[PDB]
Parts: sequence; C-alpha cells; structure tokens
Amino acid sequence: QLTTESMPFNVAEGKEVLLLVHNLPQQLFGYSWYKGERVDGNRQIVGYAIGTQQATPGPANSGRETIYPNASLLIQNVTQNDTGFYTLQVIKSDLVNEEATGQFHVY
Amino acid sequence: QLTTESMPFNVAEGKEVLLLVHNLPQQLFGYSWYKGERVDGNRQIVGYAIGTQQATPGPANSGRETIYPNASLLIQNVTQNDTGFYTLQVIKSDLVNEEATGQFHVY
Ligand SMILES: *[C@@H]1O[C@H](CO)[C@@H](O)[C@H](O)[C@H]1NC(C)=O
Ligand SMILES: *[C@@H]1O[C@H](CO)[C@@H](O)[C@H](O)[C@H]1NC(C)=O
Ligand SMILES: *[C@@H]1O[C@H](CO)[C@@H](O)[C@H](O)[C@H]1NC(C)=O
Repeated sequence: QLTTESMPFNVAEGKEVLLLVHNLPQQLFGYSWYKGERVDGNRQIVGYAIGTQQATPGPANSGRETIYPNASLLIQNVTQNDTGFYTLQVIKSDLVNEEATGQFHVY
Repeated sequence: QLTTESMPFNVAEGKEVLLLVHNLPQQLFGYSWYKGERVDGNRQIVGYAIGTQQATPGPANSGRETIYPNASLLIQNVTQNDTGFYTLQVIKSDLVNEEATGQFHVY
C-alpha cells in the first residue's frame, strides 16, 4: 500500500525531483530514506523524527536533499549519479516497519 | 560497531541459540530482527518498542523467538532450515538507524 511517486519520473540534469509518498500508515515514529534498493545505514540519505519534527542527515546526504513532514523527499540539482533507485522506510509505532522503493531517471 | 554474537555458533538441531547484541547506541526507539541478510518487513521476526516496552510479532515470527529489552534474540528448537543469516536493525531516536547481520550453523 505504501508507495512512492517521482515528480517528474524523468528528470533533466541539474533540475529537481520530488519523491511523493502515498498511503502512509497511521501511527508512525519517523522516516528514513536510502539510496539504492535496500535499507542500508551506509547509504542512508536522511532520518526524520516525527515527534521532535527533526531531520538529520545520514552518510549519503550530499547537501541537496530536503525531507518534508509527510515523508516526501526533494533532491535538487540532480546529476547522472543520482539516477536509479531510492528506498523509503517508515517506522511504525509497533516497530514492525514498512518499506517502499521508488526510482527516477536523469537524462 | 554494532555487532551480534551467536551463543553458541554451532547449534544442534532441536536446541536453542541466543543472538547477543553488542555496541547498542544510547538514544533508541526500538529494535527489529529479520530472517535473512536484508531489512525487509516481509521477513520481520519481531519489532520491539522501547517506550511501550512491547514486542510485536512480524510475518516471520514462528512462536519460537523471544527478544529481550537489550535487543538479544533467543530462538528455541532450531531446525536445519533456520541456519544462515539474521539481521538486526536498531532504530535510533534521530532515525539514522544501524544494522548488523549475524549467523549461525545448525548441525
Ligand atoms: C543548486 O544549483 C544552483 C545553481 O548552481 C544553486 O544556486 C543552488 O544553491 C543549488 N542548490 C543546492 C541545494 O545546493
Ligand atoms: C507532501 O508535502 C509536500 C510539501 O508541502 C507537498 O508538496 C506534497 O504534495 C505532499 N505530498 C502529498 C502526497 O500530498
Ligand atoms: C540481554 O539480556 C538477556 C536477558 O536478560 C541476557 O541473557 C543477555 O546476556 C543480555 N545481553 C547482553 C549483551 O548483556
């Protein structure tokens, strides 16, 4: 049910892309975004804690990424290296968590 | 830094194994264990929420697994099909999370 949608899916080099998030579970503690197809701390872009309303960069943050309170992710000034897969994890209040994988293509 | 240790590493069929967790981070929301080498909600054994002090089974829970408040995981009555990889994820309060993959061998 949890899914992502890239706006736009095909992104011109140097422009921006917004990863929209649909069907968020109801009771959430926070969000974590990753580069790639896997939840992997070594590739985490950002973590967002809902109660403190706080965004914290992970190792893959480049200074171009913004996360919003509804879990959408904005990436500015995209490069060819940003192309491909991104994985969102949402942390539910029972710690039985959910993932969704999105994608965009820079040309 | 976060590591697991199988106690014992070689486990006789039908006996039990305790996955000890070392180097846990200080500020945490909870823990999640998975069967396999990936964080994947479809293979989640258990989620443990520190604030409500509650364990919640995931799809891979079989009734044989117990998680402790220090994140250690006890699996009773192992079979040869249980051998291999298990993954712990620790959810930090800033949502910059950490993983460790452990392993044991059933003989
Ligand atoms: C994106 O690139 C433009 C043009 O170089 C620059 O003005 C802007 O600050 C950049 N944005 C970020 C977040 O670095
Ligand atoms: C999430 O919030 C952003 C920023 O306000 C907004 O642009 C976007 O439409 C929202 N997402 C959804 C699915 O409504
Ligand atoms: C975690 O708690 C369990 C149960 O009290 C204990 O057996 C185990 O030794 C603990 N793990 C560590 C690393 O202290």
